[PDB]
Amino acid sequence: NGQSGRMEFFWTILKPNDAINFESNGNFIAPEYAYKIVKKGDSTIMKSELEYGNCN
Amino acid sequence: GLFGAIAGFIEGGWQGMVDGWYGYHHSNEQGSGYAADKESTQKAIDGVTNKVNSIIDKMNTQFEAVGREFNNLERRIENLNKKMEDGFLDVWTYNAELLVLMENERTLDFHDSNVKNLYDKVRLQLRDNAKELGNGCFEFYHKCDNECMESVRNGTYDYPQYSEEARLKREEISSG
Ligand SMILES: *[C@@H]1O[C@H](CO)[C@@H](O[C@@H]2O[C@H](CO)[C@@H](O)[C@H](O)[C@H]2NC(C)=O)[C@H](O)[C@H]1NC(C)=O
Ligand SMILES: *[C@@H]1O[C@H](CO)[C@@H](O)[C@H](O)[C@H]1NC(C)=O
Repeated sequence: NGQSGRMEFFWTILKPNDAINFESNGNFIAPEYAYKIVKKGDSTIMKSELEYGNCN
Repeated sequence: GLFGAIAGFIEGGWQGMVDGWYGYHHSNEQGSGYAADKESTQKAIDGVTNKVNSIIDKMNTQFEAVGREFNNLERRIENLNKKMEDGFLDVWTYNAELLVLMENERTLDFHDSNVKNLYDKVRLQLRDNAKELGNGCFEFYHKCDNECMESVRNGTYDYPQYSEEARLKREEISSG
């Protein structure tokens, strides 16, 4: 995509009442938004080329 | 079939017998007609109903494949996952196809058994009060009106009641 540089991303799950501490003097791609997990349940990632069918 | 009745000594089935799987056709002075054997019919329906349920119940907990993803340097575990999922799907495909062929064999012989046992139920009530014709039919040596026919069909045929009439007729025939 035009670039020889690379960005490498990392993730963690931060439990309630824990804290995350970042320190850096360069090259830091910092969080702005994170994702609060508000509903857990059965799901799956389904591999398909189809798109929505407006049905149930 | 294993029991020798259906497409055996009884040459074919009756399109006219609509209200049972097994039953009777009679002919006497009063007329002729079909009648189901409802007891053997119901027993067989109950058995087949249970069979279908049994087959489905036992397959109720079988293997469910789940998507799992692996990167380009996890090919060994990707392959193990694929073999594992395919392996169970082959086991369960075999179990279903085989169970269906085995039970189908047993269901068709079960019907043959039921027809044979119905024929014998009549044969052993009539004894020598009737002639076995060899084709699934009996020819009575005594007159057998509708109530008498119904006693045969419901297992209450009264052999002693007719034994003298039949003896006289058997002797007339045997004397020529
Ligand atoms: C994240 O914040 C909470 C404060 O809201 C911290 O939990 C408190 O810890 C203090 C001790 O310094 C207690 O007096 C409070 O009772 C605690 N509150 C709760 C809700 O537990 C917590 O320690 C912080 N996490 C970290 C790792 O710093
Ligand atoms: C069987 O048939 C005869 C008809 O002759 C009848 O009298 C009797 O009630 C029947 N019995 C049963 C048990 O259904």
